[PDB]
Amino acid sequence: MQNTTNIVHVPVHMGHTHYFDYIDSFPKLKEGPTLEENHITNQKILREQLISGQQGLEQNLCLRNCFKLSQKRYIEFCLDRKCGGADFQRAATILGYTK
Amino acid sequence: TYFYGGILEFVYFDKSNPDMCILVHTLWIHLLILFLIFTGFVTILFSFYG
Amino acid sequence: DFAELLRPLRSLSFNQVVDRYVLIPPNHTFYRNWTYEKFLGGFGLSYLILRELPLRNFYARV
Amino acid sequence: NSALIGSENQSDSMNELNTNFSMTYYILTVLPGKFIYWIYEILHTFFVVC
Amino acid sequence: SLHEKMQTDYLWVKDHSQADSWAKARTHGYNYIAHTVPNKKERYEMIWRSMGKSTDWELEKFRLGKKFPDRGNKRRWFKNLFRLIKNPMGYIFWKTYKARLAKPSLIVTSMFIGFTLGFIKLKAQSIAYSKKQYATLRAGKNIEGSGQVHFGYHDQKWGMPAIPMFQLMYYELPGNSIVVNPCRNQNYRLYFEMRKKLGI
Ligand SMILES: CCCCCCCCCCCCCCCCCC(=O)OC[C@H](COP(=O)([O-])OCC(O)COP(=O)([O-])OC[C@@H](COC(=O)CCCCCCCCCCCCCCCCC)OC(=O)CCCCCCCCCCCCCCCCC)OC(=O)CCCCCCCCCCCCCCCCC
Ligand SMILES: CCCCCCCCCCCCCCCCCC(=O)OC[C@H](COP(=O)([O-])OCC(O)COP(=O)([O-])OC[C@@H](COC(=O)CCCCCCCCCCCCCCCCC)OC(=O)CCCCCCCCCCCCCCCCC)OC(=O)CCCCCCCCCCCCCCCCC
Ligand SMILES: CCCCCCCCCCCCCCCCCC(=O)OC[C@H](COP(=O)([O-])OCC(O)COP(=O)([O-])OC[C@@H](COC(=O)CCCCCCCCCCCCCCCCC)OC(=O)CCCCCCCCCCCCCCCCC)OC(=O)CCCCCCCCCCCCCCCCC
Ligand SMILES: CCCCCCCCCCCCCCCCCC(=O)OC[C@H](COP(=O)([O-])OCC(O)COP(=O)([O-])OC[C@@H](COC(=O)CCCCCCCCCCCCCCCCC)OC(=O)CCCCCCCCCCCCCCCCC)OC(=O)CCCCCCCCCCCCCCCCC
Ligand SMILES: CCCCCCCCCCCCCCCCCC(=O)OC[C@H](COP(=O)([O-])OCC(O)COP(=O)([O-])OC[C@@H](COC(=O)CCCCCCCCCCCCCCCCC)OC(=O)CCCCCCCCCCCCCCCCC)OC(=O)CCCCCCCCCCCCCCCCC
Ligand SMILES: CCCCCCCC/C=C/CCCCCCCC(=O)OC[C@H](COP(=O)(O)OCCN)OC(=O)CCCCCCC/C=C/CCCCCCCC
Repeated sequence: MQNTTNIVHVPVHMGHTHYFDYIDSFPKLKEGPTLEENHITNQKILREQLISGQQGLEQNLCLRNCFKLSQKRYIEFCLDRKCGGADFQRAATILGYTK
Repeated sequence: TYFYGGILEFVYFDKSNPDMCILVHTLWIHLLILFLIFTGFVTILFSFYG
Repeated sequence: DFAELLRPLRSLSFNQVVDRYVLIPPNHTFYRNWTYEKFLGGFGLSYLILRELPLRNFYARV
Repeated sequence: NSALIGSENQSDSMNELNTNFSMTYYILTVLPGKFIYWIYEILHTFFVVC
Repeated sequence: SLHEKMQTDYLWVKDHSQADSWAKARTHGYNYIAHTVPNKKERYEMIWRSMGKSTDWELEKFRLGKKFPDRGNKRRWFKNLFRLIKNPMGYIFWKTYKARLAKPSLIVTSMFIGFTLGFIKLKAQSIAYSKKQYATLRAGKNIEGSGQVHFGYHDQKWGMPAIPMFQLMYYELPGNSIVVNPCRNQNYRLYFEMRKKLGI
């Protein structure tokens, strides 16, 4: 088996240039917004989150940290001990984990 | 390992832990050797004293 | 002698043992490799003094 | 490999910790001793075969 | 002059052997003989004259007497090695003076330096490839044979031909150009915010 063998799952286009072998383009490559346009877009989100998204945050941060535990019995123990006796299914709806 | 790990493979755990010592005087030795190589280049080709 | 290896641990409690030998405050500003630099660099400094030996014979210094 | 110039035999003890239990100052004590016995081997051979 | 004997002894080494102090051991020249010089036969005649004067031209005395080696040539290879280590460039300069009286052109000198440095450059890359094979071996791939000149069904890369055509299109990978991404420095934002929260 050739040592420099690769199986690629996306289309690539190889340049037909002498002395060189490389991928010159990707088919149907769409260029998105620039780094500056993404920066202005992200700042609008972070500004709203700074101004109007900081009230009642400590409760949500405690619920999020409890759901990063390994077992479910430890999550319930975390909610009862740290989050003021919150319910498992009720806190999962707040965090958006419920279908 | 069961949730976030790979296959348990058997390897040989090397106890000897090599590490290149980052020294100061080793570059002085290197410059001296290159200073001799460059001086020989000047001694043979750019010496007009004879 | 096996009990002599644990002498500094008996006068301490577990919290004092951890705070003493385990929880060493992080300080990554020291020049740890100075030990190797002084030792190995001493070969070069020793050669500076050794190359000036008043030995008369050239082949004795060889 | 300690006597080779720019060795590429990286798997022949080049990247391993190799200490010994012989006399130190190797090229001053041990290596001349191996050469002294070499001279005896050939001088004894020359005397016998001749 | 005043400081001549002190300085001359300090600058150069003299011979310490007294090999020629013993009279009968002195060589007539038959130990190290020049074989190809145009006056070769004049050298042999002088050796024969030296042997005849020692025996008053009764060479039977030489046949019965003991023959000695040239004691003056003892340890001569070691003595040159020590001078080469003492002053390597001074030894090379004087040993090549007569050869360097004939200076080749700038082209020939450039070809010597170019091919010599080019050969050392390929040797350095060959050493670095051996470290790649050792890392491949430790990574779990046993290696039969050695080198990168693949006998089988594989692509080879011979190495940059040391001519300006390929040296303009290609250049070797500079390892110092492979860097940590600068986004690492954005983690320091965590430090500035923590310092303000703690009132530092
Ligand atoms: C006022 C007049 C005088 C009155 C007083 C007279 C009495 C004087 C003596 C008491 C005062 C001494 C002051 C210092 C206290 C030290 C005491 C001590 O016990 O040290 C033992 C000392 C260290 O013991 P050690 O642990 O065995 O270490 C040596 C090992 O070999 C090490 O081997 P290693 O493998 O373990 O490690 C490798 C080593 C590398 O070591 C080597 O490779 C050398 C190995 C030797 C050669 C190898 C062949 C071995 C030969 C074997 C036979 C030798 C036998 C000799 C026995 C002599 C006994 C004394 O590298 C290093 O470890 C680090 C080296 C670099 C560290 C920095 C060193 C700084 C030194 C001081 C700098 C300032 C001085 C000024 C500079 C000099 C003047 C221009 O042994 C020595 O004697 C070292 C001798 C080195 C040469 C010294 C020459 C200079 C002497 C200075 C004199 C004053 C200045 C001149 C004044 C001129 C007008 C008068
Ligand atoms: C008011 C007083 C003020 C002063 C107070 C203090 C006075 C001085 C007290 C000294 C205190 C002790 C000093 C400690 C500092 C040591 C620092 C150091 O660098 O040691 C490194 C050195 C190496 O040890 P190491 O590196 O640490 O390795 C650890 C183990 O050794 C490793 O074990 P290994 O088995 O693996 O090693 C193998 C072993 C190898 O096996 C051996 O041990 C070799 C032994 C064979 C030699 C034994 C015979 C030597 C004597 C021959 C001359 C005899 C003359 C009289 C004959 C009388 C006949 C009945 O070791 C070696 O490999 C040795 C190689 C290194 C040296 C070889 C070359 C040396 C240079 C030779 C030429 C010197 C030219 C002289 C120029 C003068 C200026 C430098 O340590 C020593 O060698 C200790 C030597 C102690 C002195 C020996 C006596 C020398 C006598 C010379 C006589 C000619 C001059 C007479 C002058 C008279 C003046 C009054
Ligand atoms: C029961 C318990 C005890 C058991 C003991 C058992 C052993 C018995 C002990 C005694 C054995 C010998 C018996 C007595 C022999 C006496 C003969 C005699 O009258 O003197 C002749 C001979 C005459 O020499 P010469 O006439 O003055 O000058 C030589 C010619 O002019 C030529 O000078 P050249 O300038 O033209 O240079 C060419 C020269 C040499 O030039 C070379 O190219 C040789 C280069 C060698 C050094 C380089 C080695 C390479 C690796 C290191 C690299 C160095 C790098 C340095 C540079 C740095 C990098 C750039 O060519 C030679 O090879 C001369 C060697 C002597 C001739 C013999 C026939 C040689 C053919 C065999 C060649 C293979 C062996 C070579 C070994 C060379 C050692 C000197 O003198 C000697 O051989 C002296 C040897 C006596 C030393 C005694 C030491 C104490 C004895 C006890 C030691 C304890 C050892 C324990 C061993 C333990 C077991 C492992
Ligand atoms: C080598 C034989 C096989 C080996 C077996 C061993 C044989 C036993 C003998 C070996 C012992 C002696 C070795 C040969 C020495 C040369 C003979 C000699 O001494 O004659 C006196 C000779 C005087 O020449 P001349 O015939 O009396 O008059 C010439 C006239 O000037 C003008 O004359 P022209 O107008 O009629 O023509 C111009 C030019 C004649 O044109 C040429 O010579 C063409 C030279 C073009 C470049 C050749 C590059 C050689 C390849 C080296 C690259 C690495 C090798 C591996 C890669 C390539 C693989 C093939 O003149 C010459 O250069 C005369 C030299 C011609 C014969 C020597 C050529 C040797 C080349 C090597 C052949 C292939 C070896 C393959 C390697 C094998 C390794 C396994 O001394 C010289 O000056 C010429 C030697 C070259 C000096 C060039 C300037 C070098 C300056 C370097 C400065 C930078 C150094 C910095 C210092 C270093 C740090 C401290
Ligand atoms: C106002 C007038 C103009 C201004 C005048 C002012 C000029 C001041 C002159 C002062 C001289 C320089 C003083 C210091 C030099 C001393 C050291 C030395 O190198 O002497 C060599 C010395 C003298 O050599 P030589 O055997 O007596 O031969 C002398 C002449 O070649 C003669 O012997 P030949 O007749 O047998 O030569 C025949 C010639 C026959 O040539 C031809 O017939 C036609 C040549 C056409 C050339 C075609 C060019 C093609 C270009 C294609 C480029 C493609 C790639 C480009 C890629 C770039 C990026 C895209 O072909 C050659 O072999 C020429 C030799 C190589 C020449 C290299 C430079 C060529 C261009 C010169 C630029 C100056 C233009 C001035 C305007 C002139 C207009 C009239 O010999 C030595 O090698 C010993 C020194 C060791 C040197 C080895 C290492 C050299 C590197 C360090 C050298 C020093 C630093 C660099 C200085 C400049 C060197 C290039
Ligand atoms: C006349 C003065 C000339 C001085 C030289 C001129 C050049 C000046 C340019 C210097 C720019 C300074 C940039 C910063 C350099 C950093 C130096 C350094 O890293 O030292 C580290 C480190 C400090 O150790 P730590 O406590 O573990 O680290 C604490 C870190 N806060 O220093 C050392 O390792 C000690 C070695 C210092 C250099 C070697 C000193 C010896 C030099 C030999 C000459 C001395 C002769 C006399 C010695 C007496 C011996 C008996």
